[PDB]
Amino acid sequence: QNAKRNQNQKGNAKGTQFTKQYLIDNIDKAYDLRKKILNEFDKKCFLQIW
Amino acid sequence: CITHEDYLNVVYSSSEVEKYLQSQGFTEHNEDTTSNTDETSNQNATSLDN
Repeated sequence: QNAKRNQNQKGNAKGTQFTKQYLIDNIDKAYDLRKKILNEFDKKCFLQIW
Repeated sequence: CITHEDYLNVVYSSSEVEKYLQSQGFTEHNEDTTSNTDETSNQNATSLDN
């Protein structure tokens, strides 16, 4: 006797992570996110004298 | 008008929050065909001498 097989096959996978961290000292770095863009207009667009 | 709004629920006793979503898809297929062939023969030379 003869015998032939044909195992066709496929997979799939879709991982996802959403890890958030909360170190303490990030708010220290986040104190001036808008300050250095707001005084940029003082540096380049407004008369910095009385 | 800066976003240093950390006046309530300061959880920076580190508090690492994780997530781990995971999906998976999987199909499969088979085709298993056999085929036997077989034949026999004998002979039956018997005797009795009453």
